[PDB]
Amino acid sequence: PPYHYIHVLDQNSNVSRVEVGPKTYIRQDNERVLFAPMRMVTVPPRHYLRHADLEIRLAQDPFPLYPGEVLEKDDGDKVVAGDEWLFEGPGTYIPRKEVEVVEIIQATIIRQNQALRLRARKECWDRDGKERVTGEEWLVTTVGAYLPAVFEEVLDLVDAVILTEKTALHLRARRNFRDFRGVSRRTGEEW
Amino acid sequence: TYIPRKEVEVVEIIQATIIRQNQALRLRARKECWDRDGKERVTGEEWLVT
Amino acid sequence: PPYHYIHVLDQNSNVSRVEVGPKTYIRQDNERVLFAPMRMVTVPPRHYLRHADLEIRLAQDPFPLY
Repeated sequence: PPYHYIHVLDQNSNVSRVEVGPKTYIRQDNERVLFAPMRMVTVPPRHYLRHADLEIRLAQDPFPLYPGEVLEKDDGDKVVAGDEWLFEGPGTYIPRKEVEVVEIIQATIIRQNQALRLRARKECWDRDGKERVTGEEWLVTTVGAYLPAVFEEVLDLVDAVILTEKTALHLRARRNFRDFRGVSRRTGEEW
Repeated sequence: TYIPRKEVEVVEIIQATIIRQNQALRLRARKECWDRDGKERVTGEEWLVT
Repeated sequence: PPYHYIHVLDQNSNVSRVEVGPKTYIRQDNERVLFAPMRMVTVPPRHYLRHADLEIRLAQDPFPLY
């Protein structure tokens, strides 16, 4: 069982300690008790100088709050502080002192006659493995739910213009490129 | 009879849907899965069972 | 039969225990009794540190809450 604990301060030496309480305590006349018998910290399975820094305790056996400790809340490679990265699909996240859960990212559903418009929030590389400078925009065509990389700002879904033998689509080039059939387009060209 | 456990949640009760011969039932993949015929279905894809 | 139980605390050693009650209990003067005699748990057939975790018990012979 967990029982309780008490804090005992030596009025002579000023040293403070914790006494766990399945036992019955009898204090010396120089000792003072700072706290009445109170319960241990008891983290249930999968719940959601040691305190100069920060510590997160997971499913431990019942433990007392030692003097100088506080209940502040009810890697394979060298991650540099300020770096950002994306966590895996729905599951349980194990927290750390160095890592911040900045936001929760909802994947966007893309159907067959759609594409998703993305923008590089800072210089990055796309999922195809190509460079994207700041403010550059591009389209992703893979069907299903698309999960954007940390630096890919999602804008909107672009649906395909369905052609018929009674219609054609009139386009202008915003910049130079090679088009959907590989034809080289100059800026302000129309077809 | 379902016999309970500490690890497992009974989230919901699922009613089966009746399909007659000149009908089919329309389904959507709520996340990526495989159908009962054994074929992949990406998120938001829809199909018919007969 | 199930009878009942009582909870007995030693005021000296601070240990608490359970006494199941077809017996008459006569307490030693260091002991206190926390509860009047109350029924076992009695799960009927096919109804539908042991509690730091969680446990669900099926169709047991009558048992006290330790």
